Amino acid sequence: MGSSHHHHHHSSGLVPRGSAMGLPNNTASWFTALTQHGKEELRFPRGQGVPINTNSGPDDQIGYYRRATRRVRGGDGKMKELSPRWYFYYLGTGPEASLPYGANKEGIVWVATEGALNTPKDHIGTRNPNNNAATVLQLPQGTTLPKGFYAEGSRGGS
Repeated sequence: MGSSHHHHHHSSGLVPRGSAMGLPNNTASWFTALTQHGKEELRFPRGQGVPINTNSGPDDQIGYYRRATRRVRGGDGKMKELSPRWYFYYLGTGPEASLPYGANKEGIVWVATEGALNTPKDHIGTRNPNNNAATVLQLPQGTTLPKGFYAEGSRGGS
């Protein structure tokens, strides 16, 4: 004490203890999710498949969407059940780029750009409450939605 103060090192608990993280360190969701209400699953039409994106893949605009199902306790003990939606998961090389690139699944919809070249560029998908909101995808002119699907959302008004 007095002069030269060291970090928070009481020197009582040797054990590291990461406050039981088990959650996204600093990544919430730097993007939106296509809410599917129809009777089908996500699967953007031909042409591109994946939104315009921002910088989650220079020459490797590939990836997939993970069907996210959130629940909300409406009223006093009610269940509204948040509108089902799939969150975008950019993919290329710089970032994870570990997956098999097209690992077909049940609640997962894979999609690759018109010929992924594979390039370095990782620095997204981390909407840490302090950095910035989510760029939220924006399908090009076409790339419409399947049977009865609702675009990412894009809340009109930040």
